[PDB]
Amino acid sequence: QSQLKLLVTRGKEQGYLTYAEVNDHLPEDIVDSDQIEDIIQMINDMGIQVMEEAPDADDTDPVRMYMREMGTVELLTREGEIDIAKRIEDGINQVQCSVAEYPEAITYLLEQYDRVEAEIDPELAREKFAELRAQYVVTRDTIKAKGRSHATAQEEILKLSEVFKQFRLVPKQFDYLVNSMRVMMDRVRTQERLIMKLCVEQCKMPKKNFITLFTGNETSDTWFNAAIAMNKPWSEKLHDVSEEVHRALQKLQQIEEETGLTIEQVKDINRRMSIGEAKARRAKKEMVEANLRLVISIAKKYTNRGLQFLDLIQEGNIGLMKAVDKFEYRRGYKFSTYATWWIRQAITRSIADQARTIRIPVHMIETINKLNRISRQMLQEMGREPTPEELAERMLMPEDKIRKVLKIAKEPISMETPIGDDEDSHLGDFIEDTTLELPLDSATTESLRAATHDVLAGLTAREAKVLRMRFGIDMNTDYTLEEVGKQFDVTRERIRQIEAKALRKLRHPSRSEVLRS
Amino acid sequence: RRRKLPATIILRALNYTTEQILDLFFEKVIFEIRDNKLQMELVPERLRGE
Repeated sequence: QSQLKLLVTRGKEQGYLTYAEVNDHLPEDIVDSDQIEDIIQMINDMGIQVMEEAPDADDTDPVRMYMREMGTVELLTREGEIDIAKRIEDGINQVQCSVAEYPEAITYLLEQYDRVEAEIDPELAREKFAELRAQYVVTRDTIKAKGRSHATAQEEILKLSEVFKQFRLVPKQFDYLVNSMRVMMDRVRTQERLIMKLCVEQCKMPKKNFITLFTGNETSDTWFNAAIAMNKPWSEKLHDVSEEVHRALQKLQQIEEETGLTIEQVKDINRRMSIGEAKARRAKKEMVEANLRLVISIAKKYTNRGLQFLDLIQEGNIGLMKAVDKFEYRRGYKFSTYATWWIRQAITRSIADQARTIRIPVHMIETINKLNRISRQMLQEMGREPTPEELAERMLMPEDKIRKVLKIAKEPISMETPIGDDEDSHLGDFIEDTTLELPLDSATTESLRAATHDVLAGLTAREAKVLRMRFGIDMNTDYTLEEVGKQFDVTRERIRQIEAKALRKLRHPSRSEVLRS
Repeated sequence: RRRKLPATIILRALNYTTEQILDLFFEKVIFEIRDNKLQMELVPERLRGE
């Protein structure tokens, strides 16, 4: 209505395309560098019909749209923070316990320890690992013995779990173990999904019957041969897949032998582990989502230093993302400051490198800043400009090092910089190419080849080849006196004699003489 | 030099009510309702070109 009627009625056709008119007759926030192109594209060019394509199409900012979703406060207090942190520790605990349930993780740690000792107190390592191995070998015997039908034996199992929970593993170790267990489970569900895909679809067996039958043993062929001998219409198709299912069952039983666990319970522990992971991850995400303010607040001071606002607050977000990981609620220290340090370090370890086009080490940046901070006083504590010699004297470094330091400063200048302000000048247009050779020089080089190729003609074979091979021309790889002296019988001096005699021949011709210059 | 706005918004920005704004540009005309009728403060000079 308003925009359409005003634009159309007024622009008929505004004669000189009076831009500075209707742009003020538009709502919303003005002075944008976005809506500008949407008006200079409609007025002319595709006249008439374009003025009908405009309305039909008419029928913004990163940071402002970031503060938008950031608007969702969900702020926390000491009670809130401690609560979330508690859920984190609970999740992590359940995961680690779920890992403790996995015996192959313990035996693998044992095996890798024996690898470590085969090449942090060494005796202390031999101490704790001995405790683990001791509790392991005592729990292992209570398995096949079956004494105390997994009642008191389970007590020794959980005690072994506690012993395993006494070890403080490295992040890489835990991740490797957990990933290994998930890969093991991937093979398990691979065989299970294989059996299901083969029996249900290929053999036309309803999913109801498969869940009713397979869910039992899942390993022994007792369910398979009972499914075939069921005399059902979908039982006769099982014969065409007997070997496949057998292979899957045998492999799954192999997994039972690998993990040494009941196949009807590995899903349980892996499930609970997944539960713990999701809980801890969720809690930590809530943490980082909560302390979002701190990042932008402190990143404001680091603004304008070879890196935009978004990059700064982003490095601060990942810095905060790292701070939340290493923190516990059972600590007198709050999160507001502990996270702040990690954020400052995160952004300051980003502005240092990924700022200028050319590389630079941290110590260089620190030395540069220090030089500036020192230099800002010498011209203010005296009255004249800070001389480079005296400025270097007030420092540990000599002077020439500072000279080399200033040769690394600045981006530096870009080619697209105006200079003479002609029509129109560009700094990159005055930069001459030097890697190319003059056509004159190239012509002289070609004429030089022909000249030399014509000079070696007035020589003898046992002299032309000599000079040619010695200095290496028209044959790439040049040889020495020995490699030519062997191919020409007489060695060294003799071949040098002729090599000198050839040089004697070239004391009259003027071609190479003038080619010298 | 930006987008246009009604020149009465700056007056309000200077703490001027609508009634005060009207009493800064235009001359007021008072009417009285007495004896069940309508009277008017007639000014002869204002009746030019009407």
